[PDB]
Amino acid sequence: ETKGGTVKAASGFNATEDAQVLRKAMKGLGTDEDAIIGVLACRNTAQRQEIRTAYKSTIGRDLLEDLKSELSSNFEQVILGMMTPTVLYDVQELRRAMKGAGTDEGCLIEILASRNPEEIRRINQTYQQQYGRSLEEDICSDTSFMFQRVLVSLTAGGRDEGNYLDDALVKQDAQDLYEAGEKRWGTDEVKFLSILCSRNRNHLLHVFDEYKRISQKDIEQSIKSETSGSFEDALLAIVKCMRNKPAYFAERLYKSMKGLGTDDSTLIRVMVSRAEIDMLDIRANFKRLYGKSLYSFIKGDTSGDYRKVLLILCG
Amino acid sequence: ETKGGTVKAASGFNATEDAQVLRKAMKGLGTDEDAIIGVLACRNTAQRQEIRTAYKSTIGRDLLEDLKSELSSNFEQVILGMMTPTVLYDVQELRRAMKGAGTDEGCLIEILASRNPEEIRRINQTYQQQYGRSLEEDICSDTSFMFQRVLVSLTAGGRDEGNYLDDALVKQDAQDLYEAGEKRWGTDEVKFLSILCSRNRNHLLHVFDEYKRISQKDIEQSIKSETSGSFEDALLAIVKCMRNKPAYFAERLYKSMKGLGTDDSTLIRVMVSRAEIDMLDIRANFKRLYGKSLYSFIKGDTSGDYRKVLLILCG
Ligand code: NA
Ligand code: NA
Ligand code: NA
Ligand code: NA
Repeated sequence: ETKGGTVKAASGFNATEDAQVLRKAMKGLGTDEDAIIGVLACRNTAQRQEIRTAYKSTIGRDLLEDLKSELSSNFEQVILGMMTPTVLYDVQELRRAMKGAGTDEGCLIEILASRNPEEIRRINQTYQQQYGRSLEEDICSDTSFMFQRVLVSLTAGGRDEGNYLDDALVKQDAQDLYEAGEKRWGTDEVKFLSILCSRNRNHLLHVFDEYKRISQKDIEQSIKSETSGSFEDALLAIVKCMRNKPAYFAERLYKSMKGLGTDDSTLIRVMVSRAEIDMLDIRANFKRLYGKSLYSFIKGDTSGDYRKVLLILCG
Repeated sequence: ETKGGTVKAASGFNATEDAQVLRKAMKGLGTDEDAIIGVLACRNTAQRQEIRTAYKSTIGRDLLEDLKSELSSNFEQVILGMMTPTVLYDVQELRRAMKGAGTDEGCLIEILASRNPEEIRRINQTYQQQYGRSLEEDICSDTSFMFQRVLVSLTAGGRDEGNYLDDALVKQDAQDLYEAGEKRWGTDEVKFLSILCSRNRNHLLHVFDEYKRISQKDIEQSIKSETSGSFEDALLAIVKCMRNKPAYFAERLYKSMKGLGTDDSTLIRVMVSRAEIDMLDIRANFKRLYGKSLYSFIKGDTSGDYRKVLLILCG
């Protein structure tokens, strides 16, 4: 296959025996990590929830608690992320990004620029239920000025939906972005915020093309020269997710691994969250952009059982 | 007229009185820029040298020094470029392109792809005499890998000259370019370098046509997809100068002015260096390519005495 996810529903699914295999893998000194991977990375997220249920009822134990106790470090993080329902995983990642003194702005941007409208609503509902604060409120206490405004707009949605295309308004929006940045002293960043957070995807694709026609620059090139900081990063992520969301994630993956070190938090979250959606597309775009396979990047930059499970999520 | 240069030798040429007019234009507070333009833009480069001689002997002053002291910014640059002998102007532009930490690769390409063999030899001789380094040596210290190799080949000449046309070798060169790029994994860039820097103009025109016949793509289209960076830009400039040098300069002019900003360095160098050679052809090709006049581009993108003198060089 060449598009869609890498992890699919397993055939012959037997949740009671999967639970047995996982218990045997952990019981006693030592762990059979290959069995844990060979079951869980070959079940989709829905099926992993059925295994959690069957493990409680037939093992009389808590599968997430046992996995947490038995596994450590990056391997634990991937397996626990894989075990978590989609909405709650995003909720937990947003909370972790804001918990305590720091802020993981890159995570906030990645999730809030890339999730679809219904996903965003579910995240808001579950975050508030779980923590007793709204996501918007936590974003406002962790961010300021224009960056706060873009993230709050992304949480509120309200972007025009659907695809109707008014050629005259496309032209005026492109002219207005040109006049708000490149053509003027300073940048009217509210105009950037307004157009990029309010227009529907189809309109914006047409605005980007027109912007290039009238300025000789890609809109990303003008966002980079005209804005800075986390606000710039947020605008770029919105543009990239509009143009080609799999290539946005391919870039996140490349930047998490290229050069010194690995940003494991980002590598893990992207691999877990996109495995069932568009990982095949992400792979194809990664190879197009970087002329190396995603598989070979993971293989070359990680090790151990962590590596083995990421390579299966990659396919 | 419709071909050749825009600036011609003036009739009634009186170098002593031209020198007087230029001195009066500058003497004292203020400058009569219209008189400076009205003399110098209406004399050819040879005649401007006779005015320099007459200014020393009858004014007892140095005309280039006075013009430098009195004029500023882009207007100064055009007037001083106009005052400089052809070979030395190219020499000074190549030196400026490499002086200090940066490199103006676009200037290196523009001059070295477009000048004729005897011009290139004169540039090499004068550059070494003036600076005590060879042009080749400075190009090698400022450029690397295949880009260095193409620029050094252009400086050495040695391209086959004349026009004899062997149909069988035309065919084999087109096949070899196809097999060295589009038909294969990777690109054999030495083969591109070899054919584009070694064959004579007439042969190459026949190779380009054949390349299109066998690949369905223009050679520029394959150079763009198969090569990158300054090496790509160099190959394209060589192809364009072989096909139609006035259209090459028309394109340089368009790109210097279209969209945000103006690349004054390129605009000035092209207007000064081509005024007496092929500016009428450049104008005709600019209009064909871009469906606007060159005059109207200059008028719309520059101002002041700078604009007035460029509009006269344009005709
Ligand atoms: Na925080
Ligand atoms: Na600006
Ligand atoms: Na240099
Ligand atoms: Na190739």
